[PDB]
Amino acid sequence: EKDKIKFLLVEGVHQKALESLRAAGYTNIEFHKGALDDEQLKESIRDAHFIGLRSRTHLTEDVINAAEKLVAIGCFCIGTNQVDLDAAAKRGIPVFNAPFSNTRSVAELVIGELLLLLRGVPEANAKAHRGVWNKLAAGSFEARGKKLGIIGYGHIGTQLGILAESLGMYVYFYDIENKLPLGNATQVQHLSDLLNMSDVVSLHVPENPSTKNMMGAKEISLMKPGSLLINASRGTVVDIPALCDALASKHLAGAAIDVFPTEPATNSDPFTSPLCEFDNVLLTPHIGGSTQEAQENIGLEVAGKLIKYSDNGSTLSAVNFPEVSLPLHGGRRLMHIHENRPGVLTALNKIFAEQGVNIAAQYLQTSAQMGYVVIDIEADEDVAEKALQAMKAIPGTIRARLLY
Amino acid sequence: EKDKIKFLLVEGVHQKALESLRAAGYTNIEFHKGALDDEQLKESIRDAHFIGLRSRTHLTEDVINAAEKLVAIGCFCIGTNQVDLDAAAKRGIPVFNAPFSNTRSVAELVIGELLLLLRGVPEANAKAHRGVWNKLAAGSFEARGKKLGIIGYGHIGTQLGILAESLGMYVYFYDIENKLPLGNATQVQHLSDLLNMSDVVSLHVPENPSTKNMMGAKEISLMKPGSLLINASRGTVVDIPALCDALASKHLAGAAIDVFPTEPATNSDPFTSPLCEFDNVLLTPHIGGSTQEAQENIGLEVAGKLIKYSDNGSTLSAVNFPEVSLPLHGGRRLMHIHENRPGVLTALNKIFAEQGVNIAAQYLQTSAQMGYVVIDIEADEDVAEKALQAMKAIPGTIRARLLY
Amino acid sequence: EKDKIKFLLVEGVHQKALESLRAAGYTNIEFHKGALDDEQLKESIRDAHFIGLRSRTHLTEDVINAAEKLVAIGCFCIGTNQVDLDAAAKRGIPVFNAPFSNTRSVAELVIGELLLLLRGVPEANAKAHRGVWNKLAAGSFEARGKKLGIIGYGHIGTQLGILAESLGMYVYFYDIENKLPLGNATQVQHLSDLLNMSDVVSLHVPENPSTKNMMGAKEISLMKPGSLLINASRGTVVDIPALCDALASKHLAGAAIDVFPTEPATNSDPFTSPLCEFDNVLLTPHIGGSTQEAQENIGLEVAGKLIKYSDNGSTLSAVNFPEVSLPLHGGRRLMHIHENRPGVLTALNKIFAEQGVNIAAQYLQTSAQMGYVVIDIEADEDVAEKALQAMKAIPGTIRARLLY
Amino acid sequence: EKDKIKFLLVEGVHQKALESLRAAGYTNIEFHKGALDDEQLKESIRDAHFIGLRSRTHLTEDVINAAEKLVAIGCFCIGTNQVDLDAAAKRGIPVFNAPFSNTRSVAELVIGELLLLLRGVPEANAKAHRGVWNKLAAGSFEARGKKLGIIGYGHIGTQLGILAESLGMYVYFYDIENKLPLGNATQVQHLSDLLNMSDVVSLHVPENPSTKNMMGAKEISLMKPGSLLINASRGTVVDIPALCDALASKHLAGAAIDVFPTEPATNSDPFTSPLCEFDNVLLTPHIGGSTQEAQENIGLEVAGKLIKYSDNGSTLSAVNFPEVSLPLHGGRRLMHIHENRPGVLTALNKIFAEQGVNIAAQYLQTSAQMGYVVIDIEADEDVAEKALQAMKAIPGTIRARLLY
Ligand SMILES: NC(=O)c1ccc[n+]([C@@H]2O[C@H](COP(=O)([O-])OP(=O)(O)OC[C@H]3O[C@@H](n4cnc5c(N)ncnc54)[C@H](O)[C@@H]3O)[C@@H](O)[C@H]2O)c1
Ligand SMILES: NC(=O)c1ccc[n+]([C@@H]2O[C@H](COP(=O)([O-])OP(=O)(O)OC[C@H]3O[C@@H](n4cnc5c(N)ncnc54)[C@H](O)[C@@H]3O)[C@@H](O)[C@H]2O)c1
Ligand SMILES: NC(=O)c1ccc[n+]([C@@H]2O[C@H](COP(=O)([O-])OP(=O)(O)OC[C@H]3O[C@@H](n4cnc5c(N)ncnc54)[C@H](O)[C@@H]3O)[C@@H](O)[C@H]2O)c1
Ligand SMILES: NC(=O)c1ccc[n+]([C@@H]2O[C@H](COP(=O)([O-])OP(=O)(O)OC[C@H]3O[C@@H](n4cnc5c(N)ncnc54)[C@H](O)[C@@H]3O)[C@@H](O)[C@H]2O)c1
Repeated sequence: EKDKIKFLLVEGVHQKALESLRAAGYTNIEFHKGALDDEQLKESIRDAHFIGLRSRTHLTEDVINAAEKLVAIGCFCIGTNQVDLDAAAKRGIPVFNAPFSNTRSVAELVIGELLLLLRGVPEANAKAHRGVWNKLAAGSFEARGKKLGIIGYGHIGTQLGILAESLGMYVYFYDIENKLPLGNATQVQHLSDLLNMSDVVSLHVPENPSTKNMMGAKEISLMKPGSLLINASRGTVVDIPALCDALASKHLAGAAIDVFPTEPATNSDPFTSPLCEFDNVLLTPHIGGSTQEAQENIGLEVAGKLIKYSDNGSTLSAVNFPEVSLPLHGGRRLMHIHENRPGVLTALNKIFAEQGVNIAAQYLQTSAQMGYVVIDIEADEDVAEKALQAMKAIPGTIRARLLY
Repeated sequence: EKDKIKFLLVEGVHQKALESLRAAGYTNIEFHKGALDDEQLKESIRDAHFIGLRSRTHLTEDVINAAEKLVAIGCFCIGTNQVDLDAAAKRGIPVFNAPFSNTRSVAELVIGELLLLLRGVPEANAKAHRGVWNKLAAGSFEARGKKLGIIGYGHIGTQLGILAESLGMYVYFYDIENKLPLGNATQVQHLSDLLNMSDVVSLHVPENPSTKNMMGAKEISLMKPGSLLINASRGTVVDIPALCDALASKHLAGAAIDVFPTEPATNSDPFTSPLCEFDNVLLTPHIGGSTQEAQENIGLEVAGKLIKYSDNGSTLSAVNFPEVSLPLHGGRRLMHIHENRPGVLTALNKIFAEQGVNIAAQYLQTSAQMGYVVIDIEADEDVAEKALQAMKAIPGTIRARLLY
Repeated sequence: EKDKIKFLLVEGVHQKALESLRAAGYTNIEFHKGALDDEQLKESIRDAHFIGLRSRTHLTEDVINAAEKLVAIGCFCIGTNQVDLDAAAKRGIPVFNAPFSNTRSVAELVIGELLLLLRGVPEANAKAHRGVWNKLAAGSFEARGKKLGIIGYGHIGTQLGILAESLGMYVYFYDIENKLPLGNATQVQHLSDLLNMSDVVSLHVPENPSTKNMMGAKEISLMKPGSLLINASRGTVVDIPALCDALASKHLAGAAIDVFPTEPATNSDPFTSPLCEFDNVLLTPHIGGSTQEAQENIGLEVAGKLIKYSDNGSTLSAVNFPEVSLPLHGGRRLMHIHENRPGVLTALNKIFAEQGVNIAAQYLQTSAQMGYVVIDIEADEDVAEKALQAMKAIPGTIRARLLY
Repeated sequence: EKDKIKFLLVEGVHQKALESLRAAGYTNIEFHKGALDDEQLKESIRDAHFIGLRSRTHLTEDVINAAEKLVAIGCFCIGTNQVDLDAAAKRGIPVFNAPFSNTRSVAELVIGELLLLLRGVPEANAKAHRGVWNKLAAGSFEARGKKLGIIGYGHIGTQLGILAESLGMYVYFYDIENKLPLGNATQVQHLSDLLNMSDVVSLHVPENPSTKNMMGAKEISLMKPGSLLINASRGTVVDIPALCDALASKHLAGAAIDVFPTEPATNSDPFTSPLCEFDNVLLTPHIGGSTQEAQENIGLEVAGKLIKYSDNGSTLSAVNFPEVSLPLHGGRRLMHIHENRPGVLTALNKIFAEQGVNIAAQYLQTSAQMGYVVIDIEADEDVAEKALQAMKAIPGTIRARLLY
């Protein structure tokens, strides 16, 4: 609602987001197919109420300190570190993102790559292009009947497991946590067991200390001879050098790598990797999530999070903020962001008590140094307007707002 | 089961065939991982009873006539034009093959190929291997929800369709013979409709003057712009120079070709084609049938056809012989190939009648000008052997054999 | 987890509930395989904190008022009318139940019942047990290809339909609320269409003045002659005298009834009905929900709802209480039931403010005239206990409790 | 074809058979909804060419000796001993039947019965009718998750296994021969293993010496406590007395028996069995195959066998005759039934040889004392007529005919 509230979408955000916003009434949108030049980024953001960015723009302290009307930040991507999170929190600005927004894509990528990798297609094709005809049946196999090994049975591991069974494979998995096997997937106790019996292994694990170079010389040496390895999760999980030695020594028949340890910051930067020596290797520029339909639902999701926040104070899934949401029912909803310390809430509640106003529902969640609270009151437009002015005066206040 | 019934196997027939011959008590096996030149082929095939060959060996009337102990020919492939059928039938030598022995392989290939072509993976991998990062995710799409146009709803079309459906795609087919759609397939009335409607077009039609250059420059046009073309049928179906123009003009996003008009005689031959210049085009050396599983099955199929003929004159799936098979029950089995003229059978039966030998079963099937008959008689080895001799001396007798 | 927090369980609640209470450190359990009469119920429920009851125990205001230590009520069934909801809410006592805990059971029952009814098995078994052989196979039919008319496409309808589809039947449904058909289900516009079209008619609609005597003598008529009727919903939906006329007139081939208008108070009571005379009618004692698996799950569900409230005041699925739940993180949790009048919350918060006690989280949800709030405070047992005392002395305080 | 050829359908043969016949041109049909009185049976059969019966009429020697124009006998049922098989063979009359003609029915019966048996429905219903209300959950279970045990994995065992998996069960099986498990059925090595782990056991074994009282005291005592046994195969496989003791001692929760050791010869005869004392037992009058759709395809099948025989000499599946069939192609087909002895065939072939006629194809199969042979000749209507007259004169001839 309100044609007065400005939204600044940047970096070629999907059209579906612009439609969502507009359906909500938010029609003051400033679009930009690319990242803005620092000088105009500030010129655009200062008067902006909401900023929708991707991953190229870096919203740092003095940039955030440049936007005086900023209410919320929407990250149209999973990555969320191109922004001063706590500098935003400190100003009462929640950051939203789209985490599990592109799983079908990553799974479609892996199924496809394993089919052809198992067929020697990347090499035969590399050669065909170079003028050599290399027709061999020698070590080509059908996917049907093979055992897939998933490490990290989360959002993607599941999908891949489902699709794979359609192609006639036997999926097994390994997770640090016990999971509920979908379809006929079979959880394996020790990694070694997995590694020992899997024809093609795929990693769908998160980035953190325990997964750092998870797959190294030892683990790879455990994989049955002639197996394939597909890494489309995080570029820090596989020991590349160790991976080159197995490839070089024919321990592995081939592999697919979509994420590397250090990736070029732009398409204008040169890619470089030992993996370039191998024809039996599919090197991809960190895509897999990069599909038109993914961008499509990423847009819908995060424009949605921004809308809900705008309309009813919901901070669920917020990256740098305490999480609250309240089942809307009844007129008059206000919100308060403040310093987490004694007596703030009491003074907040007093305003209504002393006005004989009834509080219908109230939710308060607190972080380290800040507290957020959504309040519902059985009152009229005027009384609401009143209490608001008062709310703002409570020592500790950072932000207060009347949602409806 | 015989110690001196020589088996000549060339062109590296799968180990499972070798294995099954021995199981049938057939030991004398002269194996050859590769092809054998005419001069050498002759010395080998001379005292050979059976020969298993593939797409490269050429059994010309000359060679067939040089084969003295040649009883049956076995083609471990779906193609059979490499041997002079007529020059073989005339000598009472039937030829067997593996009719539809590798459909799942071509099906798996195309599924995997389209998935990656839709995603721009062939071109990305090309540049990445040349130190080029290319994250242009604009043209990347997901298979789910797309339309697969299958031209030729045959053994492979119906298979490709089923898998395509599992990935969430929509299948439409155009066939010359109105057929029963399996799954949610929809038969299209015209090529124009399908071409103008499909996202991915795959050909699976037979080779013949009707399909020669089917996909001409006009058909390529009728295709939805930005679409993909995949051809894993026969090299004569697509007009390649037209194909190349379409690619350079961007009317098509990519393609995957496995069968070419002119193909290399062997792997040591130079492969040349204009398609080599396009990175967004998957070129493969007529594989897609070349799969261990398919080879194993072909090996198991054709060898079994050889035994069954050797042990009990069954010529069921023969492509040049009359098809006869008789239930194996009772002692003494003989067979007789001969010219299809009146009187030969009466004179054959008479041999036993005047000897007061009771005939238990008899099956005679006749070719255009040939006749094949197999008889079960209630007698013993002596009468049998003696009766064999007589049969060989009948007007128009091409062959006679004591199966047991 | 407490040694003297008495749990009163009656009417034979499944062993899995007993098992889960103990797991939650709850030992004091007074179990009863059967029901307890009012006089005896009172002596037991007096010093009891929690009570788990089923369809037979009647918690009337009188009993509720006799319950002194009663903190929460748990209905191990889908029905909840056996307890005075209002007399419970007024005392800050919420009631839980198992909303949709046995749909697969009713689904399995009807599948099995129709299969046999279609085949004349109920009548045949009747006569056979009376020394009568009855091979009249004329009216026997196969389920495959038949039409199943589902009146009430709800939780059970959608389940019954899925199974029906697996047997090869055709499903059609008539609902009051236009809904999304799962599987190949077809929504019918009118009852007349469905009734006149279906082979087997099954009811799965809720009880209310709208469904009372739905299947009147007229509807029974609109049914295809020779059809079958199956009712495993509620006893008021079908006009039984009409039903009986239809059966005797042969307009209907058979029926299966599980729920009756008037049902026996207990198993020692006489069951009477006109349907008893028909052999082609399957009569069952309101079973179809009575399945070990369903009982196990209900036992596991409701007990868990009791723990969660006991250990952390969550009242999520309560049917009489405001629904509040707060993420369990941090020390000191209290809760407070009270009248929904202005000022009570401010006075509650003040207690901590003036004490310089920092409130970490707070959720207040309000009922029509009641209010429930649960608070997390950063203090210790002393302040907590001392703070509890104060809260109990607030104007309109119904209850207060120190959860941890 | 030929309105001159008479068909006598008896015992209420399905209308679908009458349609089939008529579509073939055979329009001379004498129908009878019931078994004929011996006197008129002979009056009807004497001039009849084909007889279609079920299982009530007994075609004995003097009855067969009464039909002078009888060509073939069609048994519209699986049972085939109400006919003098070898007395028919001796006269050159083949007998056909419909063996695997009613499997879906038997499977639908078993699924249905096991669902309800597992629920205690047969008893609860038996009681409901007698006026007692016995609502218990005590030992009622859902089919979902249970293990089914099939003994005899043939035509029915397979179907049942498939349907059962749809209901969510785990099917295991035991066969005297190694079979190929459909879906996810699991073959078990020893009966004991099966018996030990199966909740409900179903027998789909054939009648013969090794299956006589197959399931006795020992086998039953091996079944896990509280299991169910369903026998819908042959009444000689289960030791009834032993079955009564397990039921009586609660070793088994219930059972379903459709076939007994001695069954009443007509519905007017009293059924008597110890199994009548148990409510937890479903007694059925040997139905399961007795469904309208079964009768429907039985009719289509056997009227089809009679037609093919009539039209082209095919005796495949013939019960009392040597089996022959010849791929029709080319005009002029004749047939010959004779004494199996030397020189008959030679003399048969001479007729054509001496007339300069070419024999296109010939199939001869022989039994103990008789031989059947189908012949194809490249000749004209007249020459055919000629040879026929001659064929009839060959000593040993029993029957000869010109098919077309
Ligand atoms: N290549 C791409 O463009 C791309 C796109 C999207 C996501 N991803 C990556 O895929 C990975 C998985 O993504 P998701 O969304 O399915 O995440 P997820 O968090 O849902 O699942 C991760 C799984 O890993 C399991 N786990 C954690 N550590 C493990 C270990 N040490 N050993 C075994 N199991 C382990 C977890 O228990 C969990 O089930 C993430 O790293 C994500 O960044 C890559
Ligand atoms: N690339 C490989 O290694 C490889 C392997 C196996 C088979 N093949 C090819 O696969 C092709 C199809 O094989 P299959 O066994 O599925 O074929 P098939 O012979 O079973 O069916 C082919 C279908 O094409 C249809 N058709 C014929 N002419 C057509 C036309 N002009 N337009 C549209 N439809 C037409 C036919 O009606 C038939 O339904 C074969 O012709 C062969 O070229 C190639
Ligand atoms: N026999 C048993 O032991 C037993 C066990 C469980 C539930 N029940 C019964 O099952 C019934 C259905 O249960 P459920 O959970 O599937 O129901 P539900 O409440 O999930 O859905 C019932 C459906 O009936 C539809 N409807 C309402 N009035 C209708 C009308 N007048 N005409 C047509 N459709 C109408 C509603 O729109 C709804 O879709 C319950 O009402 C209850 O009576 C009985
Ligand atoms: N109740 C009815 O009205 C009715 C109707 C039709 C058929 N039947 C009966 O069902 C039975 C099976 O019928 P089908 O048509 O599936 O037959 P089938 O012959 O196809 O299968 C029988 C199976 O039993 C297996 N087998 C044989 N002896 C066995 C043993 N000793 N132990 C383990 N396995 C054994 C066989 O190998 C075979 O797979 C037959 O007796 C048939 O008469 C009953």
